[PDB]
Amino acid sequence: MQTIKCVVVGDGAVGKTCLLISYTTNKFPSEYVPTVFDNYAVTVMIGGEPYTLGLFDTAGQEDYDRLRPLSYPQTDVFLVCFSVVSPSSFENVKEKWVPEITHHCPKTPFLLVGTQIDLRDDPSTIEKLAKNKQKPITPETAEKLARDLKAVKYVECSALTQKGLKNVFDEAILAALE
Amino acid sequence: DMLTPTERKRQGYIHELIVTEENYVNDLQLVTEIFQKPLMESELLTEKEVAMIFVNWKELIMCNIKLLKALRVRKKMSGEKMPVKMIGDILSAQLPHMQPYIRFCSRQLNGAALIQQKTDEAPDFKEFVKRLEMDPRCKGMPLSSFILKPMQRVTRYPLIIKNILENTPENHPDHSHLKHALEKAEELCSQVNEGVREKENSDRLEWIQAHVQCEGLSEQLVFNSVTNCLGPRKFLHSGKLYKAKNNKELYGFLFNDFLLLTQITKPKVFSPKSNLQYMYKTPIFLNEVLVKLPTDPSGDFHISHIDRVYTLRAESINERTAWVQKIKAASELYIETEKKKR
Repeated sequence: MQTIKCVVVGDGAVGKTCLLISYTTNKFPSEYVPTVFDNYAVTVMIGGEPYTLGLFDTAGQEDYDRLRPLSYPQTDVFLVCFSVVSPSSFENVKEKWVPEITHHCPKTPFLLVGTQIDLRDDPSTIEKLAKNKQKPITPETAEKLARDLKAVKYVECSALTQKGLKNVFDEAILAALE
Repeated sequence: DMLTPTERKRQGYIHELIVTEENYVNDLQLVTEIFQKPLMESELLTEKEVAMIFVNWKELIMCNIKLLKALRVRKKMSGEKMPVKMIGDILSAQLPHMQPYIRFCSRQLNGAALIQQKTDEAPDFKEFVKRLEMDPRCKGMPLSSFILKPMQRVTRYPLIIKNILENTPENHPDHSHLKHALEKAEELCSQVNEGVREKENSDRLEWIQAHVQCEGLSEQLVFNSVTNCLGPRKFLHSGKLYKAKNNKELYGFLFNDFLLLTQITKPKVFSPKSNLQYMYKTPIFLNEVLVKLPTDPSGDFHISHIDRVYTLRAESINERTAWVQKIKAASELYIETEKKKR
């Protein structure tokens, strides 16, 4: 049927590659997180109907302003990622990522995707952020930014744990169908 | 083995370098076999159009096959289930042969637009291309997605090399080579990024060159050429803008050496869809211009051209301070660069 082009963007090190690999292979890469995720097409069943997802990663493209937009044409849904444990990546969502995909794909919906939630309760992680007078992003704070930036919605997941992983991509598909 | 977490990560990343290179080169050759040749033999496109889509794909294949072969030789030399001791020397020597990527990526977007245009304006083309993609080797991905692999590959080497380097200790015989390779890989991405920028600028200038009426100037304005002393002309900005005084209806283009004022002649800033604009006065060069705003009483956006003054009104707070920003910056940079003559 229709093959839905879904592009994953956001700051480097927010785990875009890892969550794509975790979703498509069905297992978090215990070994050592691959850096490469090749374009991949997967059929997924949603509410009784099968759909085809075309997945594109953008890692490595973050600091090259004229190369990144080359992945954008014909996108049906964007996953704008930020690590709920990296304040800077959250800020970049409204300062960098949304302004850019809105400019290149005005009619293209996007989801705000909270990443690495398994770390939000990790003592050591909380502690290091605290030394910088920072705290992890709460879903409440994310949901607010989601409304302000007019995202179809906010979703969270953990590549390691797989909590909320399937759902993220089910919503991506649903959002593209509208 | 007897590998520590770190040593094992090193080998893993070297393994990933090799396997992804195999898959990449395999994908490059697949595209030529199932998309490039069929499209060229189809008579659906002219030679010029086929080349606009695939550009120098053939050079990319030659270039990476040379890298894969060297990676395979080193892998064999290393040993069956033995750790590869050095890989950075190969990368370091190979990355410089990758200049072909600059040309490819700088022209691929215009190839994607062409595919899209053909897809929508012709049922035959769209169908033929869908049929070519049904080859199971495509794994369900369309032609337009494979065209992205070269840019993805160059932007990924730094990532792979970085992960290998981070798990390679300071005194390891591969440390210096990987540090060097990382640098080459980054410079390469940077050159590909700039090449895209430089080509976009060249295309914008070519557009303008065919849509602005520069009637009798006693020199014939060639936009896509070098300026008197700033290097190749660069397009900087445009967005309409009428004089608060006199009349309105004026579209202007700012370049690194001069500001052009024109008029939208009717029977989209850029686009293959026609449109003509007639030049206004003489192009106002930035080496002899001044820019002040009239917010705080002192005006009446103001611009001085040795013995003339143009009152000009923008559209928003964002665009007003925008022309001022750029005109002033460009102008001053022109001044400096000029203070190095005679």
